[PDB]
Amino acid sequence: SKSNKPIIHNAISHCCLAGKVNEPHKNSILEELEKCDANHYIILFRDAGCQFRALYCYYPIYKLTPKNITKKMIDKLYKYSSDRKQFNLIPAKTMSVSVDALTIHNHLWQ
Amino acid sequence: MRECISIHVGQAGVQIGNACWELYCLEHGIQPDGQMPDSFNTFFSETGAGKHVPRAVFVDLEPTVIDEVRTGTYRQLFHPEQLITGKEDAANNYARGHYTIGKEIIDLVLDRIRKLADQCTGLQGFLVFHSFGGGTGSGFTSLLMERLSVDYGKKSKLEFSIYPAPQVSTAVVEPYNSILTTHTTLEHSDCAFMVDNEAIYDICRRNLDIERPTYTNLNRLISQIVSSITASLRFDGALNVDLTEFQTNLVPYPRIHFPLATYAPVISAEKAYHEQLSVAEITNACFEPANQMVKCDPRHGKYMACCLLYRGDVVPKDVNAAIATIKTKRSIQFVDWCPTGFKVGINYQPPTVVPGGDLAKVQRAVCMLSNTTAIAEAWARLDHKFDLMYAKRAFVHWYVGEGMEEGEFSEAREDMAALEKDYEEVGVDSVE
Amino acid sequence: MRECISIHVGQAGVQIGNACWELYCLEHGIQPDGQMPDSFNTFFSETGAGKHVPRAVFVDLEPTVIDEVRTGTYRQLFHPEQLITGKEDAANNYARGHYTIGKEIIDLVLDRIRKLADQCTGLQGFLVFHSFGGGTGSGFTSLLMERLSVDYGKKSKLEFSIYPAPQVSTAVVEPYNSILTTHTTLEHSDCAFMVDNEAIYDICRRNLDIERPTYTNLNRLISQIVSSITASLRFDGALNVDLTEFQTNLVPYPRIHFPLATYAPVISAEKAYHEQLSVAEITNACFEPANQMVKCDPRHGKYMACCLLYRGDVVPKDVNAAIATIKTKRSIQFVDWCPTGFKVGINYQPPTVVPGGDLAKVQRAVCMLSNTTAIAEAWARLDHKFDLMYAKRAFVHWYVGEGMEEGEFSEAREDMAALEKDYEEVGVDSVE
Amino acid sequence: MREIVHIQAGQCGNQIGAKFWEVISDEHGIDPTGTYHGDSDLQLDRISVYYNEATGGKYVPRAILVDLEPGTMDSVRSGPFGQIFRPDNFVFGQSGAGNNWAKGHYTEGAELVDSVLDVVRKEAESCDCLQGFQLTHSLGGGTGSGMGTLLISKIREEYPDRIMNTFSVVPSPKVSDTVVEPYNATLSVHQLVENTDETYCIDNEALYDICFRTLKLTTPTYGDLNHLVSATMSGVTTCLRFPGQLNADLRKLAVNMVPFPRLHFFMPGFAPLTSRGSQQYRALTVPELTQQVFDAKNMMAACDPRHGRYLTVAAVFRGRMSMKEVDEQMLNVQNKNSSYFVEWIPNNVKTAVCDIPPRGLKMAVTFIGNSTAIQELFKRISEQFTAMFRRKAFLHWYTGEGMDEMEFTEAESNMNDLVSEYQQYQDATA
Amino acid sequence: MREIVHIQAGQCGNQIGAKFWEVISDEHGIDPTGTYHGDSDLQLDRISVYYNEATGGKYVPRAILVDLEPGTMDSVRSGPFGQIFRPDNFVFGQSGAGNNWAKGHYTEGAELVDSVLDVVRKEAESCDCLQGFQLTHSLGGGTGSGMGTLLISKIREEYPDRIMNTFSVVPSPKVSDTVVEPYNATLSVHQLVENTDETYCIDNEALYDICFRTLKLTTPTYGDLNHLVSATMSGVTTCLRFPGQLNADLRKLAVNMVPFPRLHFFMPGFAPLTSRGSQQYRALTVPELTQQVFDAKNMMAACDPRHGRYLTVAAVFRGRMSMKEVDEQMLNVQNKNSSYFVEWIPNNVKTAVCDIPPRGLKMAVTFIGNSTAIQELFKRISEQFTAMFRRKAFLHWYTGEGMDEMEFTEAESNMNDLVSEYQQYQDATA
Ligand SMILES: CC(=O)O[C@H]1C(=O)[C@@]2(C)[C@H]([C@H](OC(=O)c3ccccc3)[C@]3(O)C[C@H](OC(=O)[C@H](O)[C@@H](NC(=O)c4ccccc4)c4ccccc4)C(C)=C1C3(C)C)[C@]1(OC(C)=O)CO[C@@H]1C[C@@H]2O
Ligand SMILES: Nc1nc2c(ncn2[C@@H]2O[C@H](COP(=O)(O)OP(=O)(O)OP(=O)(O)O)[C@@H](O)[C@H]2O)c(=O)[nH]1
Ligand SMILES: Nc1nc2c(ncn2[C@@H]2O[C@H](COP(=O)(O)OP(=O)(O)OP(=O)(O)O)[C@@H](O)[C@H]2O)c(=O)[nH]1
Ligand SMILES: Nc1nc2c(ncn2[C@@H]2O[C@H](COP(=O)(O)OP(=O)(O)O)[C@@H](O)[C@H]2O)c(=O)[nH]1
Ligand SMILES: Nc1nc2c(ncn2[C@@H]2O[C@H](COP(=O)(O)OP(=O)(O)O)[C@@H](O)[C@H]2O)c(=O)[nH]1
Ligand SMILES: [Mg+2]
Ligand SMILES: [Mg+2]
Repeated sequence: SKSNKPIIHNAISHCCLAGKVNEPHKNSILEELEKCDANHYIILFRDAGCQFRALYCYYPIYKLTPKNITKKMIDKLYKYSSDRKQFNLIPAKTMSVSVDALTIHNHLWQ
Repeated sequence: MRECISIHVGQAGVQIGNACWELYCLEHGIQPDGQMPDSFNTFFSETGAGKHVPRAVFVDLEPTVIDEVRTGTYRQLFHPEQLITGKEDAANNYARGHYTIGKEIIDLVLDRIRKLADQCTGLQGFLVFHSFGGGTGSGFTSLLMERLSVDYGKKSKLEFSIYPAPQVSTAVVEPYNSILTTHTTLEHSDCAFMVDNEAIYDICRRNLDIERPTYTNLNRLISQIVSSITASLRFDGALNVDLTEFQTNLVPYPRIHFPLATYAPVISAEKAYHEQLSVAEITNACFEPANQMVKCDPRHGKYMACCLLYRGDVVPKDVNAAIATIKTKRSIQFVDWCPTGFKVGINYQPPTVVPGGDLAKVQRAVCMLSNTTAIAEAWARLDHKFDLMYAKRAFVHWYVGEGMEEGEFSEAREDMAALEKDYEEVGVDSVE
Repeated sequence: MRECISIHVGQAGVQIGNACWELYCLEHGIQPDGQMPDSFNTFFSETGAGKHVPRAVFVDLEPTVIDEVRTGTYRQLFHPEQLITGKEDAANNYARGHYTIGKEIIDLVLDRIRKLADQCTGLQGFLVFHSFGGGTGSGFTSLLMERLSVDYGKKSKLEFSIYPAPQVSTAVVEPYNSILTTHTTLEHSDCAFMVDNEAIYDICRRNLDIERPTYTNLNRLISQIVSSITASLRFDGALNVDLTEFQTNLVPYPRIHFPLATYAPVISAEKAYHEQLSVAEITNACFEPANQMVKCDPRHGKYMACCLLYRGDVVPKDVNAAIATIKTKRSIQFVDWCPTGFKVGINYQPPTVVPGGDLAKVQRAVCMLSNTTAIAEAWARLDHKFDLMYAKRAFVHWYVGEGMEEGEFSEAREDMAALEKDYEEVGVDSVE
Repeated sequence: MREIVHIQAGQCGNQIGAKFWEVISDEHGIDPTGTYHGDSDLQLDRISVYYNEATGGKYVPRAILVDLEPGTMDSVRSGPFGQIFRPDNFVFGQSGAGNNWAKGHYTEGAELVDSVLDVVRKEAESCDCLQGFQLTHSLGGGTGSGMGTLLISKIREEYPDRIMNTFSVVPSPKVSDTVVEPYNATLSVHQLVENTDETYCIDNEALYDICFRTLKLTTPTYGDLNHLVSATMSGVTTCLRFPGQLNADLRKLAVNMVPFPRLHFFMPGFAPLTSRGSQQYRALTVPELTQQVFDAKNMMAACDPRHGRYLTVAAVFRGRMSMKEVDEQMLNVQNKNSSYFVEWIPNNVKTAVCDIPPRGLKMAVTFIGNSTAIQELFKRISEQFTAMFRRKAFLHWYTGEGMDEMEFTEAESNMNDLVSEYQQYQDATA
Repeated sequence: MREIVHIQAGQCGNQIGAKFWEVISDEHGIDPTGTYHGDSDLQLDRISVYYNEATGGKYVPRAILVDLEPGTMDSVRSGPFGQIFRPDNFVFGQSGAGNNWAKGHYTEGAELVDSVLDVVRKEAESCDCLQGFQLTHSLGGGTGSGMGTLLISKIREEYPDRIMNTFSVVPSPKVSDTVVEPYNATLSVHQLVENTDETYCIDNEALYDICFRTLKLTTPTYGDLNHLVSATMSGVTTCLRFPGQLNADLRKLAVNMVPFPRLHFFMPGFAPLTSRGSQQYRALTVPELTQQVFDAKNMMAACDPRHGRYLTVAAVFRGRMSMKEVDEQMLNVQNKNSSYFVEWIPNNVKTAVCDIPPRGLKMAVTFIGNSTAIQELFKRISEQFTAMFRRKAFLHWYTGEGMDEMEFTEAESNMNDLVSEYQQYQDATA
């Protein structure tokens, strides 16, 4: 029934990859989104400044482009408002349907 | 002392509570500023200066009905930290007040409660005011009742449900809310009062001689019911009652905990004369089928545990004589396994009339909280307002598209169809 | 007979110090002329006439912001020998405020300090007000802390370092100023206080109801934290603590000496009412993640040592009561090697308010100076704002061309990465 | 909060809008300049929902005005209540659609939609939290449907989770003001049942009979039709910006109303409707205003309510009144008309009571009806479509703009899907 | 202290400065005669940074005007604000460069620059502590391209450690206003990437469109383009001479900005940009002024910011405001635009807030951005150079003035070196 596929395509192609510098890089990930049937996609940044590095998906968590993650390595929760077109933070901590993106620890990158 | 705090979820809760905190300031000489020209420490926590503030968390997703509190007469009373607004309401959509929008601001709610439980050395219980109709009143209550009971567990939580009428409704998905806001808050709620709109419109017409009841007038009555359940904390009488004392008397089983209210005397100013309204006269104004403020037939079921809470000048001899007539009368029936099932209570304060209201200055009152069997057929009705809108699968496409499973609707009715037979478990007699 | 003196390096200090000595004159009746209509001799050395001059050496490479001091309200106060200006600024360049330009005027600075160490029979401490952001405040201090320590060695040297924010920065080479200016100060700093702008902007927004805070308004808050650390010299309460006493209580190791400050209560004129702000109420206002004036989550690390510099009418029974609550609470953690880690200080002065300000008139206050483990993650961040702007060798060419080696940057980082594990030295528990 | 961006397309909606903003200005005390002079503070308590406060204490309407030739815009900027708009927002082309649907969605729209959507994107960022996008157009013109169905195919991609209401003037049964308007409306329903949450089917033909019979008007100008449509257009969103006793808003007017994500074609009603001197003959009570509403002659859509059954009903009230009188009469007209209301929706009346009347009245009713009564409207146009396509007349003006016979059978298949689905949920009783 | 010497060269620069010193004299309250009549003492607190106070209380601008023919000077001296200059400093020749680069640097350059550098040597000695040498010329002429690249190769020898900003007008993509301006630029870029610390690349072509679209002008004269360029020209050094809350001078706007000793080409911007009547339609607050800056239509350089990425971005604000708004808005336009900003420069906004607005406004942003968006500006000119060198047309006016093919290949190799380095530090991610 429901999904998040029109939301993430609206979030990738218009917020963090909309510049024409990464326009070949946007096509290098857009064709890897049409070839999956996941009911819940999710985006993992590296910084609080939401630099895009990897695309994931959630089941009611595999690396579409760490491979698997748990509920311990999560720090912040981002919700992409289609109003402002900016990833807003989430006071809630449960990974749910409204949760559009998240961050992880700086231990995982050093 | 014995402190008790108040949460007003939804519009139907707050507009009652705008009249509720209009009413205790009448009973305690309190200015709208919080001034006044020491037993009342339970619904207040005063200042080092002379100013009392309530214990109120007026919480709402939409900002509209909140913004009239900050402009009304009672701006200068509430702490301006308390009144919680938000972006957009759930808008009669249960999957928005519990999953989408109420999930966002749930932590701002519980933390202001957290800064109110510290001031209370002897904290007693909660008074949540909500409906079953709206999306703010349903998804956000069942969100809130789950989180407070995990936080505390050992307190007393009292819902005040504006019950959905059998005949006169102002919503289209009002059966699709109530099965969700009873399944979820079945375990956490502890004594959920049912009050119906429809039977209040009768009592506005017949006993009050008013043909045009504004909601300014309907919520004076439910304010009088709330101001007499909690009349025994703010005042001391002869035979007092507490919020922990209700839940043992009125609730015979962990499932069935739905009392309903009845207040008396409800008469206009012109009919204050022409009768005398004795302590054994207003008691008969309770067990009629007329004044039962839920549209149910009390002669189509039994009373498990009635509960009388009088106030004003009542002499304790006369109650026992009044009760002894009633248990002998025939059409009034009690449950066979419950031998003698009353619970009296007398406070020393009369009800006081709000100026410009529509009740007479009476000398006594009674706020009956009876736990009948007659509400079972109304529970045998909202599933029939449920299934006719479910076999055609109508309106499912709004709940599903906001974070709700399709499989978690036949699960709720399965609990709700199980809740019907426990009322029928009451009516039978295990004959030896 | 106990005298402390103050230096104001860089722009960020001097603009703060314009509000500090604005605030000291409010607690003593000191005119802008130095007139007044005896324990305040700690920050003054008066003249044979009726005039007090402060113990302040305002130093700046750029001649700009000093000129507003010489024309401002406090023209008729400071000694014109104190106000040391210069020709050109370092201009956000550590290699200019330490090697090239600030090397020149350093003898004019140390000599005017030298003429203030002789008016003090009871010379106590230093106050270097500076930022980690600019080039003067980070370069000239690192020059100046080396020179006063070789001069004296045995005096307390408290800084007030503006910390660089994790999210909002008004400088581009700012992670190149900070990693240099901590390495240089680390042998010679004594107890370096941290303040961030970004965490004040929440406290300007939420607790104060100001959406437009000016640098008039941010520097009022950091002045009150300064005006309560130094309250136990100018006045006598029941429990006074000197600047020679902070360096032993707060500082567990010769490396880890970075407390972050917190002041409470901070509420507006309208929300000054509606609550009572007891000595057990304002204590819980300090240990929130909301009220920390450094943007670090304090629930991501343990408190090693706190220090609660109370003031106003605080009665010392309730402090022991309030602390006994806090050490028993769950989320607040103390370190397994520290048994109980507080240092209480009660003074007999209400925090007086500057007219034309935006804080309430309160009767008690608390200037928490709480060392922690939580600031270590921000040290795991400024090295990551460092390595990305250095693996591509950006911005090196302004520091090479002003007397700095290439190798003396990676020498600082590995010394700074060694400071990271010394907090991980704290976080472990050497069991058995 | 809950702001709304107002987009005006076609020749129809701009002349609607030029009277629409003439209506909203008198509810808030707004001069032609843009400043406040009203007498109630509630006019400014929610003034931000259609406005932006400019410097000096002026207000500008949040309204984007779309055309493809400067003919309509020149009339608006000349007239009163027309200079109040922002001159950046007048996004218009030059070449003219020429009442050609394929020209205003493929040819002329593809060079003007870019300079619309940035002006769209400018207005959205100046809001607190956005609620919806109200559009005002036809289903018969080329500009009001080619540019009309283009934006929702672009704005819903920019905004997947807001509400989109189109106040589409629907072609009439009797008079046909365009020879090819069966070809336009069949291509408009294909791009309104897929992307909009609700659609306000208003006709021209039954709009005169309300003017002639009930109102007793001699000469109905369009300045009296759009005068009347603007009443419903503002009456829906007076419960979002004024404190009612029982509040509704544009999301509450979606979940109450629409049982299936295709069947969302509404049809309004308004009351009181008097004459210049015949106001003495009646009383203004809620039992009177209710029975004026449910007549056959007050539904502005040109279809008989009795030929078919209702599903959901939202009678948004205005003015200061009581609540039982509402709740009695809404019950009263369901018991005597339970054959007209369908079986499988019990308590199918959404009451909404506000507290502010229209300017100068005492009360008002803004009915919103959702019925099976427009199954024959989509049996009307889809029959006018088919005979004009078996001979395929007027086809070389659409094929020449890049369009095939393959597309024209899909929209005919799409609308005949909608014929069966009103038919399916009309008699399905259990 | 911190005094700045102002050299002007070429026909272009000698008319910008006549508007530039027309601009400054209203900020400090200076008559055409040279005396003070203003109202604020802050006007005279730093009057000595562009002036010398002569006898009688007269002030004279520290400005040196250079030309090779007396045509442009005679316009300046006859006009207002022309007699205020020192008449010794009008150092000019008589031959005229004739829009010829090889004539104004090799032939006529050596016969006049001796009389220039002595005047430079005279003006520096009347200062307390010298700051820098701001300069105004083009990259298409013969005088402003040849005399200006002569001076900096001489003045840097006289001053190895002062800052050198040139406000160079850059040739346009569409209209080739000079037949051989692809030859003037590449010979001038050879002497700006090796001596100057910052070079303010301003185009004509994007400067016209702002006069048409945003400003709504019908007849844009050069007296309304240089009027606009001078607003940026004073906005950079209004923080060096006025007490700001966050002070920035010409050295702070060097080390914050310039990441590498070659990539130092800036492209400015300005806000607000109203119209004569459209000022009533907006709000003059920092959330508007920020988003007016980062449009494609506010960059005065003829290039798209969306093509290419930024590295470091300055924003010098004027007028009394608050710091949180600016700290919010500068934060805001990086999170929604994280694609446009480069990764390996975090916190890539430099901010400056001064306390004095422009004369008559409330607030104003003077933008200074650095980008990879000018790789194609040096891919445009480096291609117009190449096709005009294969057939080597228009060469016998340069070879005749002592110049070889050796120079025309090195400068072509010099500029394609810079094409690689805006490419090297654009995709280098880590
Ligand atoms: C002295 C006095 O009370 O005069 C009334 C009046 O006499 C009557 C007859 C009015 C009048 O309406 C008409 O004559 C009419 C003409 C053409 C089409 C429709 C109506 C009135 O013009 C219309 C007008 O309505 C309003 O002012 C509302 O705010 C209305 N505004 C407009 O329609 C409007 C008209 C011109 C310019 C701008 C706006 C409105 C209604 C719904 C939503 C928003 C606004 C009213 C009460 C009056 C007059 C002046 C005579 C009536 O209509 C309305 C819409 O109120 C017709 O029956 C009602 C009953 C009113 O009593
Ligand atoms: N007694 C009483 N009932 C009221 C009042 N206002 C509304 N109601 C009832 O509230 C029910 C509708 O649900 P509400 O609780 O008001 O809606 P909500 O909780 O605000 O949630 P939303 O859907 O988000 O608006 C109906 O049964 C109304 O009769 C009032 O003033 N008094
Ligand atoms: N709290 C606060 N911070 C300030 C104030 N003024 C400047 N700052 C901060 O100071 C930092 C920059 O340091 P500066 O002192 O201005 O620079 P500098 O050391 O003087 O050296 P220059 O680069 O030569 O000006 C930034 O992070 C500013 O936010 C102020 O009034 N209050
Ligand atoms: N209600 C109303 N209908 C109008 C008005 N103007 C035009 N129409 C109708 O709009 C239809 C013609 O469409 P139109 O919008 O002019 O063409 P377009 O400009 O290509 O969209 C016809 O059915 C007209 O009756 C008006 O002012 N009011
Ligand atoms: N902005 C601006 N550009 C000008 C002005 N005068 C000339 N130019 C430009 O300068 C270029 C011609 O160079 P010019 O300076 O006159 O030749 P030179 O005297 O040999 O340096 C062309 O690109 C003109 O557009 C002016 O007043 N303003
Ligand atoms: Mg609600
Ligand atoms: Mg400085």
